Amino acid sequence: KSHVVSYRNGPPPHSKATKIGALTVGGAMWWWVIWHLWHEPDHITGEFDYPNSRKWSNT
Amino acid sequence: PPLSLKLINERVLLVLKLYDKIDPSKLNVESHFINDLGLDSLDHVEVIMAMEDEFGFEIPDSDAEKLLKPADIIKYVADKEDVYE
Amino acid sequence: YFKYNQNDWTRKGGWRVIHSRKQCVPGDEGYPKVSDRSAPSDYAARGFNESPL
Amino acid sequence: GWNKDYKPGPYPQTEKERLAAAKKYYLLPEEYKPYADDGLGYGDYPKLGYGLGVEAKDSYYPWDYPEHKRNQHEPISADHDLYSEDRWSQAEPPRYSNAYYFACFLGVMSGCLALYYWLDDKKMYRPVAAKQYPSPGVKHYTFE
Amino acid sequence: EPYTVPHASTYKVESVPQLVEVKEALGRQGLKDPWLRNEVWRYEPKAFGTHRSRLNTFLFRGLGVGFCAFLATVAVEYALGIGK
Amino acid sequence: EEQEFIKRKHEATLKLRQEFLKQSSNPYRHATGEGGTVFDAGLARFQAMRVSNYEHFKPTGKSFRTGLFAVVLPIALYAWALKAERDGREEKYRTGQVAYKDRQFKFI
Amino acid sequence: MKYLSICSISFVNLISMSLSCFLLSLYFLLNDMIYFIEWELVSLNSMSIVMTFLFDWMSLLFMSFVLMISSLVIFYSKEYMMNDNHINRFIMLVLMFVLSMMLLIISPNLISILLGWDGLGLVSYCLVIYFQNIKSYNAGMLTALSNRIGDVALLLSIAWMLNYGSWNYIFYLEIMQNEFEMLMIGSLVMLAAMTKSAQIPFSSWLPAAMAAPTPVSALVHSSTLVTAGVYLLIRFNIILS
Amino acid sequence: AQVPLAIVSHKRQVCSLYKRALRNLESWYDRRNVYRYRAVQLRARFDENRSKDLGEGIRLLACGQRELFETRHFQPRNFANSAGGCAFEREVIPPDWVLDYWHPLEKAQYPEYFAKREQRKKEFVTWWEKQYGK
Amino acid sequence: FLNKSLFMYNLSTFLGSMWFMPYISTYGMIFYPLNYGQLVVKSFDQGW
Amino acid sequence: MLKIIFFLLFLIPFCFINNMYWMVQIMMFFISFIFLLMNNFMNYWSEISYFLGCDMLSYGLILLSLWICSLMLLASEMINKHNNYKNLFLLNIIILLLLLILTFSSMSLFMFYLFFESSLIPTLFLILGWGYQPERLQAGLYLLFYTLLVSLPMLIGIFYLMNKIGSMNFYLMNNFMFNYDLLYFCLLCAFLVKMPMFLVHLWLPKAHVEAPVSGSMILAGIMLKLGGYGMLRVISFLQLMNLKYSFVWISISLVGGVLVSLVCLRQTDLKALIAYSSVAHMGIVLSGLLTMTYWGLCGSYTLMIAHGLCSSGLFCLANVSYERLGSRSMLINKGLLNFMPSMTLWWFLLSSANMAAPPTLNLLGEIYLLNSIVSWSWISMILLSFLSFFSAAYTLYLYSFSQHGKLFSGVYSFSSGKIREYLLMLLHWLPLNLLILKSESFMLWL
Amino acid sequence: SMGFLKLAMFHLLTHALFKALLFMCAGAIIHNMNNSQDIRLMGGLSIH
Amino acid sequence: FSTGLTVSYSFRLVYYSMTGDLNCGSLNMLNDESWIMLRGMMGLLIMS
Amino acid sequence: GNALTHYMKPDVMPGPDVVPTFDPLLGFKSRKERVMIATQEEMESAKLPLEFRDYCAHLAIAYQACRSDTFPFVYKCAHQKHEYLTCEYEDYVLRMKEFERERRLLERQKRL
Amino acid sequence: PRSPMASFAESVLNVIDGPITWFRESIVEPNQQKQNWYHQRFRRVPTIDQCYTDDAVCRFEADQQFRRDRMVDNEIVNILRQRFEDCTLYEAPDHMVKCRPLMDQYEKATENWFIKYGDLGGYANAKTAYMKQKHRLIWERRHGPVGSGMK
Amino acid sequence: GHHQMIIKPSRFQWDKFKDLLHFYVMLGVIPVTALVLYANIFVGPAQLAEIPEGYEPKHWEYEKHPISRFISRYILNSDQQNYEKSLHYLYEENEKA
Repeated sequence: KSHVVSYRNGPPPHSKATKIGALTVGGAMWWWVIWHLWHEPDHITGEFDYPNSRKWSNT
Repeated sequence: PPLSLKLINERVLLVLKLYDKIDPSKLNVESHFINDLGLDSLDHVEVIMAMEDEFGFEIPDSDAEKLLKPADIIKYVADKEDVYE
Repeated sequence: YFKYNQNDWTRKGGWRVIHSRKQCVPGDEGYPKVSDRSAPSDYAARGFNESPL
Repeated sequence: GWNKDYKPGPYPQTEKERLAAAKKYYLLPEEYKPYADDGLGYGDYPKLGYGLGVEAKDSYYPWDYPEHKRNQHEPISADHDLYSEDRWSQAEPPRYSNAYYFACFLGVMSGCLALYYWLDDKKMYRPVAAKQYPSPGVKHYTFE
Repeated sequence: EPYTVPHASTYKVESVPQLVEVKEALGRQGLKDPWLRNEVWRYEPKAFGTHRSRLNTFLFRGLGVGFCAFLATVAVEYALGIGK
Repeated sequence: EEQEFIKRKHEATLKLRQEFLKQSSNPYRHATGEGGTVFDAGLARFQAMRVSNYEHFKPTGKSFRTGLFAVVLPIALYAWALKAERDGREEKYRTGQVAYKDRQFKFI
Repeated sequence: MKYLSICSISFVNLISMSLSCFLLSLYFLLNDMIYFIEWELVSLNSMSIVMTFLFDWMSLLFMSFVLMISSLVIFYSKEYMMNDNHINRFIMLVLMFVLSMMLLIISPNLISILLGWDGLGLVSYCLVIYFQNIKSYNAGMLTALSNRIGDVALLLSIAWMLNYGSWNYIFYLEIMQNEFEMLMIGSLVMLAAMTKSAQIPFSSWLPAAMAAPTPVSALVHSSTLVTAGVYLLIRFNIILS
Repeated sequence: AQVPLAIVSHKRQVCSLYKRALRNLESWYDRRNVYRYRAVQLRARFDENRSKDLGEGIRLLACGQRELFETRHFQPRNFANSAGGCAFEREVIPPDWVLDYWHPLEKAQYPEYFAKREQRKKEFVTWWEKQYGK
Repeated sequence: FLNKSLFMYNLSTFLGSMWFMPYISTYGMIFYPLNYGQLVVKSFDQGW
Repeated sequence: MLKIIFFLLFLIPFCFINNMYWMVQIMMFFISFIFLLMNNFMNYWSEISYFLGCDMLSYGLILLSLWICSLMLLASEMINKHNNYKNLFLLNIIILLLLLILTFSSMSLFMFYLFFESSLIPTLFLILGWGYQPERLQAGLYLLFYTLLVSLPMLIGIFYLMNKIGSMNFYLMNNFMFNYDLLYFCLLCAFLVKMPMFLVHLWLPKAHVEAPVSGSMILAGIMLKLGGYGMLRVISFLQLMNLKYSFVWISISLVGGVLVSLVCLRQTDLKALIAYSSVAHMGIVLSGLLTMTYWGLCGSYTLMIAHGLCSSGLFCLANVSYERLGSRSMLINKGLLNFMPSMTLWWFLLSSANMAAPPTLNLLGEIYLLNSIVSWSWISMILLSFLSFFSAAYTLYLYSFSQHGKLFSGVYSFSSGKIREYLLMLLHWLPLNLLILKSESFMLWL
Repeated sequence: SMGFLKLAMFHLLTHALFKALLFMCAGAIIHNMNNSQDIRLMGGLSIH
Repeated sequence: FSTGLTVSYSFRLVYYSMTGDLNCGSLNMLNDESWIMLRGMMGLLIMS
Repeated sequence: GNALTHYMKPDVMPGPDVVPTFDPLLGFKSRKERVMIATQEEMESAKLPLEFRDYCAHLAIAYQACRSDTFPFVYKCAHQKHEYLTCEYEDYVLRMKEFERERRLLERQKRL
Repeated sequence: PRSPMASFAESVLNVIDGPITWFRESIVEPNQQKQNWYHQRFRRVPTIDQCYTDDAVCRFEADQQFRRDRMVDNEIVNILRQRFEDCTLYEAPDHMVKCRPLMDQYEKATENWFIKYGDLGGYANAKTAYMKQKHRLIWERRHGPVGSGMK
Repeated sequence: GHHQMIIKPSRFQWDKFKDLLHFYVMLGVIPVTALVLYANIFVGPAQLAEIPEGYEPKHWEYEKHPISRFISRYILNSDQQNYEKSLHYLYEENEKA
């Protein structure tokens, strides 16, 4: 099935390259998330202010 | 990976040494449940139930009654998994 | 086969084709473009508006 | 033999025929129980099975033909299909009764449906004005 | 040989992570637990660490790289000429 | 436990288990390679009853009511509904109520 | 399929095809074109039975993503089926899904849809019944019958769609909205979309999408029967709203 | 080989009841720390009434069975690689005579296997002759 | 602690069984047509 | 058409000459190829020989008859294995072939009826001379006497038509119209038995079950279609009387359709499933036909043709099992995917065509017929939906249970798939895909 | 049902993409367990 | 209401199978190296 | 500022998508008229769908030029989007102000 | 060529059009013989009205004329449909621009086509069609416009 | 590599079947492909046009394509042939009746 099958133990400590693969996979997600966040943080907010019906004086 | 007959033996031995309510020293590998282990009416199926969880399959309800020894358990696991060889 | 043997007004039961017109863009040749399908004869031409007789 | 050779006999009407038929089908004298033979019956054919389901039968028993959980010579039920695991049958008693399953479904459906239509009568919205369209003769007034 | 098995001398029901506590919260009932020795290799230190630590490991796997690479990109858009 | 009902079945019914094995493992008729299957009474019984039960059918109240409500009333009611609706629709048509504009299925 | 893994064989042509489709989708978007190529079969009583393929940015993009995911799914299967018999059987079935999906998506005519629709069901049963465990029997057989109910609704819908002189729906919806016939033509289309889209009370078979190999589960949920079901509806906007 | 009788003793009707109960704990409680607690709490419930009259045992089944049936997890922990599993019985293999009907060129890929296959076949014939003296 | 599943066993069972649709679409509709067919052949196809 | 007729007569001697099973086979396919080449017809009668014509309606029917009649010899070879009077078999087939050609080309009603009912004999030879079940006797009694008991009475209607008309060419009847209310039933019902109708389906399952691969293929492949072909030619002048009394026939067909499909679900025999299935499809054909609308009729012609093809192929499948595992039962036959997986492909395909999966000339039918019926009466839809639904339902069951479950324990070694059967299955299906390209010849005949 | 096609198709493909990826994730996990498919059986896989 | 549920059962699964205790047997059947089962995932992952 | 009060006073709350009904009152807002920029002929060739073929279309065709110009990287075409949605946003302000204007003009005569 | 990919799509359009049009000019024009194929002109026939009570050949001639005329008028409905089809495809906003001005031709065509041929079903020959017109003329004269019931 | 056999039925007959199919079909296709390529490229399509008032096409004039030209003139009886066929035959039958 799989070439690594331990017994009553954690995973057989795998190579750094595979560790590097995972960390970068999560890192790319984060990089882009903050990338968008700073580039357009206003989007989560309504892009336009919300004026008030009462505040609108009767001309 | 395949399964090794000696390791099946040591593994049932490991859980048996692990099981408290059995005679702690785990007397002769062929310890009958009602003789020296003293395993009661209900203690017997507690043995089978742990063996189940350990070996990844249910034992049949009556066929547990066929299992009357740790030698039987190895013998039942062996018949399942082609361990004779 | 789509350039020379389309399903025209002569042969029928082949792949008859039909399309919509491109999207103009401000600054384009003939930007304010007029409808080309002048008359209903234009619709369903199938090569018959270009008949030999 | 052929089918006409194997055709089941008429319903047994005295105890000796019951003994014979049970042997004809390899059944024990009490195991054999012919259908009611009331006007749409097979007659001497035994009435077996008809339980909750075939898969209710033993999972691990030594079966000659596991396919249908069947040993060798044994009278196949007249309704083997309609009770086979591939057809209407289960392994364990149901939790509730038929009305429960249908009621729990449909009662909820009717109520939620009707309560929706009541609320469609009051369809909320954002208080905004009607969408303006340029057109001949239309002269909406700018706030100016 | 596929793998290896220890002797089970190591498997002590005295596993520290609140298996003794449930032993106590049983002790008020005071019945027993004969199989509990199995859960020793189960909840063992440095196998999986703390659940909160595991969540830290998971929910934040590359945030540091993300922020660093983020700051580099910030410097690029600041000095490369994009400006604001 | 009936005092050995399970047992009494047990003796004979476990004999033919071995004969099934003998048949299945039979090197000789498997060597003939002509196909076919070890005979099975339940199968033979089942086919014969499946093909023939009219000789058992007694035309009584049960069977009559069963068949009547099985197809007959279905056939009669459905046919009557079809004829009735068509009679109405065609009646409108031959009266000319609906002109050659409203009507549907102009092309079958 | 004699010297190289079938996974390689299909994978490469799949990635090649859909990138071409993707780029053509852009062309359609920058020009906003809609082609409606048509090849007629027969015509009686003034009706024209026609195999039609409509090409628009929507369909092209849709089949594009469907088919990169197809390529990546089969590549994953290259290992998940590492030790299985009938791998080749499994893979050609996957292609039949993809081909049947192409036709169903592009179909702008009710008849062309019907080709792909039961075609999806036709292979849907195959790759659900792939294993030989009784659950797969039950699971696939339920799904196939659920889908068949949908196909029947389309098949009935053909009957009333005859009224408006063709089966090219996207050119009659607007002009004849309110009519009773178009009303119910949407109704039958509505029902068929429910069945493939596993809408309640028909949401009883997507749970039975689980007996198939998780590659199949991926390509049955990613963009498959259910998605094509709603994709029939997006093609039919007018009457629904 | 022996196929067992179906007779059952009240001990078994009560112990296999304990077995199903342990299962029903699993399907309703998962965390092994939580489990062993409640499983041993279950044991006390099977221990406080250890030895009672037969009649009370019958009423004890009259309650015990209902508890399982009325408290059965709607999704029992059906076992992975056993009967009823989520992927068990995935494929089947046909009887060996299918290998017997390979085309001679098809036979020509594993001669060593087929040679030994031929030998074992005759030795099986001897074995079956023994099986009941033919 | 208290397991809310057992707190609302019936509702959870309903909620957990997908509103009992699988029973509806499997047990609640196949019993009759199959009996209907065998009923019918015993009445007309082969009887009356 | 005398070209074909004389070809068949000069093929007859080969039956006597020894070892001509395969030479005859190639010739029958070759003449089918020749008859393919001869194709220019319109609605009018064409190729008017002494009394033989040909037309859209007759041209395709003849091609199917020549097609299927050649495929017999591929299907049946156990006759050669057994040396079970191969000469009588070949002679019986050719005699049947000639009768079909003359039936479908008889421009006179009486000539048509004459060959139509002359075919009673050679088919009966085919079942009886090579049957297997002991039921073969009573089955032959059912087949022959259900037919003759109504097929004879139209003989009066034919002569009555002569007296009031003066001839029996088809165009001549069309000019007139009769409404005496017995002429209608006497002709209609007489054809309905051979159609067959659900209420007189009774014989047909028996005939198929206890008949060889060949006879069953003939029975379901032409005989039912031949009844329908007569209907198409004859209802031209039964219109008014038909209109008054038509709801009964359409009702029983549609009602019987869902019923017989439920019989299929509960049935437990490969030939029984297909036999009942073939009755179901011919139920819908009878419905669209009796609608008499253009869509119904032009579609009926198509569905008869496609149904004949699919029914044949499914019978070859049933023969395959019957010839390996030696038992027709659902129970014995199972899991064949493990023993003939490349064959199970063909099992699926032929099943597919029978449930109207495209590209399939069958499917092309139901669009036409369903449009006709729906237009004729909206009420039909409530049963049309279920009719098709259960149609596909049993076909699913047939395909799955036969090919899917775990194998049967007691099964004695049987040879594997072979070129004859493989080529046989392609030949029945592949034309069933071919025709859609040029349905216009198989789609337009009115 | 409201009648907004663009968001439907936009979300349709979006829905399609990552869920396929999730199906891939599950497939990786399921094989890497002994052919079992229960969330209860699984636990911390991040370390592995 | 369903949107909260989407996050709900999502995180519900997250804790059980993936940050909770490893409700497994004795065999540690877990592997991670397999590149193909990843590399097929990666392209979609990037696009997602 | 919600919609539930409609069910209590189905009169007082104007309703959805409602046209003005007191615009003759010019003593308040709405004394000037609309303004048309993008001619319907150019709009026709613009292929702008009718659902949007409204007063905010001049910028719409402007954007189409932006996107048809530098299509491969639409992200560059940002400011054209920024302005267009703003021009729409101002229309939305008018939409609200129309709603409350007809609300105002309703209220001053309600009890009278 | 403002847009980049459109300035590239043209490049593949030059790629695709290149060899084909070269092939057309290279291995067709130097290898084509000139031949002509015309189009039928079937003479009119004495229709059913003209022919006698029992003139089977004449009646057969009339029906064939009726069938061919049916097949054409059968068609003219289709072409008008195809024509309307193009218009609805013309432009996304352009539906009401020319739907009614163009469709109504198709509408009239259908109703006229129905009146002449519709409601007869298959097997319908010139006789049943012709007399149906006679019946309709009688109805129009007696009971007034069809679509009013009777008086 | 570490191959552990699998019980599999024979694939030979099925594989041979495909091979015969591919073989014979290409056999028939090749001359067919040659013939169609020849006519269309050596001759190609006759062009539609008007009637020369003094002319009268023979029935083979009315098909555009050459392979149709060959088929219709040589192999299929003219429509006008199969027209008079009926007119003759219906004349006798009406008279006889």
